[PDB]
Amino acid sequence: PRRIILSRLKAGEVDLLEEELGHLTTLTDVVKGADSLSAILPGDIAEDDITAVLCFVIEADQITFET
Amino acid sequence: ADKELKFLVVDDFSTMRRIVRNLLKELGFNNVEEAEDGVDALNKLQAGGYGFVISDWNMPNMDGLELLKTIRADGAMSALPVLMVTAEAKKENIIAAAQAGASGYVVKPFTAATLEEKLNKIFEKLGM
Repeated sequence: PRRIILSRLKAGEVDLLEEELGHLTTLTDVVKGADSLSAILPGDIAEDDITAVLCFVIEADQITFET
Repeated sequence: ADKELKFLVVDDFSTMRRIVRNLLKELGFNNVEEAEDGVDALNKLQAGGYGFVISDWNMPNMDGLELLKTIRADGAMSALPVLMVTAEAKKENIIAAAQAGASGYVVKPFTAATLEEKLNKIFEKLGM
């Protein structure tokens, strides 16, 4: 499975990005670190497109697709 | 966070334009212009001065995205922030907005308090 790792999030961003990714897809194993958000990713959107929208709040390299 | 940022409230509907206006008000924003469409806006934009397109997704002659792609294949307007105002938070809109190059999105009607938060993040990402 591809895991999306959103590294480096802000105060209230955890809650909010949690809230935003929550608009595009569904996050599980929501590790709400003080500043991070990892969650496993479904694969429901072309890597090339998830990239594109998170990209409304965050950037291409903050995004890693690992297994 | 310029309480004077020039909002091209592109929408073809007056009262909304008016509460958007009044909420911008109770929140402190008072500089709002109104446009009725994409050719009008493109014509209007072919002019310039616009900083924030609070563009409603839909309008006649040329809509929000053609507005946005033409905006993008054209040398001069290729990078304007377009806050697509959407009546609802939907993915493809959100993505097409993304692949053709849009800046962000918001859902009406919002309280003064909510409009307050969305503006903040675009501002954030674009570096404003």
